[PDB]
Amino acid sequence: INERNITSEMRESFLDYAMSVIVARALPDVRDGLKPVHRRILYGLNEQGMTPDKSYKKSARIVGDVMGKYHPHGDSSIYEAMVRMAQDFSYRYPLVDGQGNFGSMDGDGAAAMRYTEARMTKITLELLRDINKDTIDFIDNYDGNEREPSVLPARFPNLLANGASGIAVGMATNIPPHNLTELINGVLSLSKNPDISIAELMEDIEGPDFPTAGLILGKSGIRRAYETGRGSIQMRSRAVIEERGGGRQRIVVTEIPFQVNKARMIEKIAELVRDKKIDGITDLRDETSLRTGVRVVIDVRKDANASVILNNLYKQTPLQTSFGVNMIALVNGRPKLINLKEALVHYLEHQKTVVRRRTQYNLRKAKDRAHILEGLRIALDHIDEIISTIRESDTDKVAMESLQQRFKLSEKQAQAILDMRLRRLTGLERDKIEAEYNELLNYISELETILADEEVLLQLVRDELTEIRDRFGDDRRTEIQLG
Amino acid sequence: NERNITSEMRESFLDYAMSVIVARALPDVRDGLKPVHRRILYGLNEQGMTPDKSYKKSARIVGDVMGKYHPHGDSSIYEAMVRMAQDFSYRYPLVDGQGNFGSMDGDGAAAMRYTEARMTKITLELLRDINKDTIDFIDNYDGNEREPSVLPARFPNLLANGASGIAVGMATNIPPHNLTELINGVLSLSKNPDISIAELMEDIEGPDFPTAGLILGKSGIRRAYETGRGSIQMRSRAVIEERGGGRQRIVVTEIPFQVNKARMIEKIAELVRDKKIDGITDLRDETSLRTGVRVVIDVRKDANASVILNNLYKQTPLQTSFGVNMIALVNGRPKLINLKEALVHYLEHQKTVVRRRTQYNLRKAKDRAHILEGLRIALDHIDEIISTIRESDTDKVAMESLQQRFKLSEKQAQAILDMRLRRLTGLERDKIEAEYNELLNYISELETILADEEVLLQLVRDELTEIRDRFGDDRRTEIQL
Amino acid sequence: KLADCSSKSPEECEIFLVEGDSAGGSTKSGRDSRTQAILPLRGKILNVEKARLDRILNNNEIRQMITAFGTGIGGDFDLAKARYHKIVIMTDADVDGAHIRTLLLTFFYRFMRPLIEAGYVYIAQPPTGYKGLGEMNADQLWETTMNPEHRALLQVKLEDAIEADQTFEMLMGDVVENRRQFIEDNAVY
Amino acid sequence: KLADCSSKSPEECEIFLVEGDSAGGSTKSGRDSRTQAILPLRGKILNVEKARLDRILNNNEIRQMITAFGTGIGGDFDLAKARYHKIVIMTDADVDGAHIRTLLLTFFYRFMRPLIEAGYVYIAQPPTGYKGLGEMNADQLWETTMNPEHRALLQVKLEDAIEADQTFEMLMGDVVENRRQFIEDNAVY
DNA sequence: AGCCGTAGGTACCTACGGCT
DNA sequence: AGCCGTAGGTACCTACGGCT
Ligand SMILES: NC[C@H](Oc1noc2ccc(-c3ccccc3Cl)cc12)c1ccccc1
Ligand SMILES: [Cl-]
Ligand SMILES: [Mn+2]
Ligand SMILES: [Mn+2]
Repeated sequence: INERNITSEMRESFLDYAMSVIVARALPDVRDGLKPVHRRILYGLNEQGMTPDKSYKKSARIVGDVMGKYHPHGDSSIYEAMVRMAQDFSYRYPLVDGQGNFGSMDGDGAAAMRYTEARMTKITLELLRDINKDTIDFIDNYDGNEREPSVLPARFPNLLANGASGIAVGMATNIPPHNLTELINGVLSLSKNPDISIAELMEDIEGPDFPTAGLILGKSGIRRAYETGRGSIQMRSRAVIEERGGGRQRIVVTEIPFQVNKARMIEKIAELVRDKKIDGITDLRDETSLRTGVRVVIDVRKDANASVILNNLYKQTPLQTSFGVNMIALVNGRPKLINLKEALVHYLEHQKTVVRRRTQYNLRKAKDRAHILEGLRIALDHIDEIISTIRESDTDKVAMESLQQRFKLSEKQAQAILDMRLRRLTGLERDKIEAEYNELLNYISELETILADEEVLLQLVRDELTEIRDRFGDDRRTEIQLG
Repeated sequence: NERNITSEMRESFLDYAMSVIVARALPDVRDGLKPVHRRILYGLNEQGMTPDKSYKKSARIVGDVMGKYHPHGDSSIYEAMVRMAQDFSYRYPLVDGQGNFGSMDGDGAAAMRYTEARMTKITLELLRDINKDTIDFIDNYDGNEREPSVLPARFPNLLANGASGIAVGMATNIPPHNLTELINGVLSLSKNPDISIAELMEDIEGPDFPTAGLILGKSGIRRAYETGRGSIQMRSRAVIEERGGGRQRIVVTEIPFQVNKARMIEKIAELVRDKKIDGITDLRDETSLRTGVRVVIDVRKDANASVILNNLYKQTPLQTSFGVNMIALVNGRPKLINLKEALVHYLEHQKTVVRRRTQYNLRKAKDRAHILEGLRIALDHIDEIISTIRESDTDKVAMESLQQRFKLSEKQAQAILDMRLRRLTGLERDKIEAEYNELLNYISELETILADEEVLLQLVRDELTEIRDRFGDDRRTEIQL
Repeated sequence: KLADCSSKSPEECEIFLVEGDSAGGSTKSGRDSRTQAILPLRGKILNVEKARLDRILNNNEIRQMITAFGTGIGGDFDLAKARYHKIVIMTDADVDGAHIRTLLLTFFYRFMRPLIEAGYVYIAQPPTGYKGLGEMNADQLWETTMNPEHRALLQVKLEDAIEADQTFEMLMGDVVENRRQFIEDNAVY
Repeated sequence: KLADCSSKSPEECEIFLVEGDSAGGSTKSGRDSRTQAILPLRGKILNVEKARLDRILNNNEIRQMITAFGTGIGGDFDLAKARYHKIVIMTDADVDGAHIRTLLLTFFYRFMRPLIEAGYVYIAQPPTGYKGLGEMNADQLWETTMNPEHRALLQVKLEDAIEADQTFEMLMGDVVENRRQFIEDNAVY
């Protein structure tokens, strides 16, 4: 037992590492669109009551809390993950609301974690909604001292909405973000027809929708990626040609491809010009400002053909760039290449499970409460005898037993009565009990209706999705040109 | 607008300088702490990071402190916290560390991500009674929190752990001392306001470094305690011993305070290499956790080992001085203080702490007695109580009727309305009565204390003596005549 | 590690010396990149009243400012080579931002005195309170501190130059006792 | 970065390669400095099965191990010049410690194969309950992992060298598909 | 000289896969 | 190429006073 064969060691050690990176680091879960680190951050913000109504917390406190309770890795891993969730040029639907320098398109990092502050965005409440109603399974944290969610309720389709990118071991994932109104329309369409095809779903979901806008060239790359989960999609900057006077022209770029560093793209153009690999450029300036948005200007030599220069720039610089779609996510605790319809089907299955479990928990909680009110009413109807029983009893134990035998109360009912405070004996309280009881019986019935009919439950899912669509859905930003 | 450059320099510099003196670099004479240390310990308290509870991740502790109390870089905070855990830096360590917290070789601690910390047992004594109105709270930097202006400091931590700080226009350098000696000194002063420095030194013989070693002579100590300034000569503990074949070696087992061991060895090695010292054939650090500090210097056969050793004292940190410069905040203002002054301000603080604790405890006992007198009334007239509550439509009406019908205060009425039915069992009834009876005796004891200055001062003595008996230990540094 | 502006006309250009790499980032987003340059400093910079000339001229921070200003130093100083007509010191509104500001003024006074005399040296005024530059948003740094329409600058005026020498020597020089006496006299603890 | 031992007798000397600068400091206090040397590694080290010799030999970590071992590499390897007759791999008991261990063994396999064949290469076994090396006390690291009286080292034995080549090439080489197929096949495990 | 201890600090090796 | 994003990362500038 003190000797180890090198082949065995390599095989065991490697496979421990590889499997861990696939299931527990680099790939998102198809159900909520999250990687372990992101899930721990959001759950931490939840568990710290860092909601949108409450004010910002110091990043270092947020991060320290997360690394200690849920994420036993370096803080920079955590803080960088949290930063990207706050950037409107990385996240189509930002999950974190930042206070401070949270970075720019130039690949300027955020301010250090001691400078910055953060909370949930409003949409993030939708990812966490119902987490405390037995909707999702909790698990032990890394050290056994805490509980952490294995998946979030994810009341909107966050995998496709914000997209994912991860290098794992043995594969990677690259899923572009999408428009929320489109996604939800597609889930609705699918819910009404299990046999919907990719072509029909694409009547709702036309293509990715980058936070950074821009153009996509043609539907062919989109189509292949949604049918097979793999595809190349050509993203192009929004550029125009315009006059600058004395009969000279310039190209003006105001939107650039997703995940392209603006500063570095400019450098590449500058280098092309310097090394004479492009003809006709006289000047290159970044006129971007917080006031006017992205504005890059490329001056053209008098009488040069600006359209030819621009075509060259797309060919020779990140001004046009591809997004290689490779939709690998979490399907039952494993990395799986999935097409568009599969991603939506796993999402809708998760929603059905969430809403069913929510309904069941609410039903249990309502019946337990009814049960307590049935005892409280008995107690108030016999209050003198109740008090006298308690006064004659030496101990809690004795009082519990007497109350249970004399008035047919359960253990829980007896406990509730012994816990009653004296102010609950005022005159309106008897009627308050009766009020609450009558609504609760009504509520119980409504819940039971839902658990009885698959169709009623499914409509409830549709209704909640539609409400989310109306509150948060927005306009498409990326233009897909039939080029 | 226009700003004169002389005015700006004058105002801006004085803003900075003042801040560094009163709010960064100098300890408070009352609890021995600089802002950063105070905030760390207070944070550990506020997180219930006590000795009985298991350690917390350093980064959580530090992130908490930086956010609530200390708006500075976390390396400032973490490094300060690290030192408080090192038994070669703190005569009485304030932090109990889990993980690599550094060594005498000037190895840093492990990163904040890896390490964990709580209070030591003695730190409980610095914090004890902080939540009984003993010390003044103030608003934190941003107005969102409360922080202590000073800690209760139930032992004399300034002199016990000492301090060093570079400020602006002044610095401070106070060596650590032995706790048993200090507390005996405070006790002697409490019995005689007019005690001299010479008499105090019958209790307090001199500094007592965590790292032991020797001090040469009483005369630097004497000057420092009388004036607050003085130079003190420190030496390593070294002996000459045979290694056989008629050869000898020097063995060092204790080195001067704040000397980096690895660095001192390199200095010796360099002296040997550059031929500035004669007779050394070998130099090894045989230090271990198991055998403690052990540095061996082999001597060339027939060379005089005593002469070599005397040379090493002349040419290496093997002998080192501690320049005493006792500057602390007294009343928020910086001040060079002698030993008696340091102890006088500490004893004043203790009297104030114990008096305020006694007054708080008294108010809290009387409030609680008053509530129990209402519960007793309610139990004595329970049927009527229930009748009055049932006749009332609302909480407000019940409150009013209970107050008018049983001559109860608002607080008493609220407490009765809050009482649960399980409080009417026999065992619960007896508890209320027994708590009242204990509380009346407690109140009486408290009143005795606030009535007699001598009794209160004796209480301070008694508590100090308890701390002396629990935490006092042996002198480590030898003062040679 | 300078982020320069577009315009080459020193007369309409401003360079902001910002405390801290973190505040640095924010100010580059917020600024007008046409007329506003940003030079971030790590933290405390050399005290030139206490250093040797060799050390001063070898110091990275100092070298970067000299290059950025383009005027040369000491004897070789030429006001007409100045690359910006506004050098704006922008530090945290706290006691360490104060210190950094004294360090910078000492540098200008001892090595580029005419820049002060010419009225090219300014102090920005970020919002006062607990929040430092590193914690502020890019747009808010623009609105309050960098925007010509709303910002409040202080121009640095030299008045009595004998008084300035004695002041710089007392506060920043190597004689600790004169510094300590100034603190005690003007302290208001 | 090497903390070497006293004895120059390679037969009784051991060098520990410890994951992390933090864990490295701990093991220097805890060790027996007569017979035990310590060499800390920043983190993930170069994968030599994927990198070319120029990059390998320019890598600081690799250079330090080569110098420390004293045996030279590849063709020029001399077992007799080994400075330690125990090279012990000491990583965290977690998935990243596992990976570091694979990176190390790949390096020894491809550049110092005879060191394995001679039985000089071992794997330390720190306490497996969730904690990394950076969180242990010096005495703890000593008692469990470094003390010859109580420690359980595994000697790394090479058995079938054809099978070892294929293993190193499949897990650590450039061809992803072979790696992916291995993970899929053994994932149940 | 250059250390000491609280402050304003910092830049950059590695694995991993896909790009096609 | 080298970059995408989570992982195992880290050196070394300065101020300030008093001692050597
Ligand atoms: N779906 C076919 C194939 O699955 C796997 N490829 O590599 C794997 C590595 C591991 C596991 C696994 C098995 C069980 C437990 C934990 C793990 Cl992570 C499954 C796969 C695939 C092909 C292409 C892309 C993605 C996936
Ligand atoms: Cl002798
Ligand atoms: Mn600041
Ligand atoms: Mn680890």
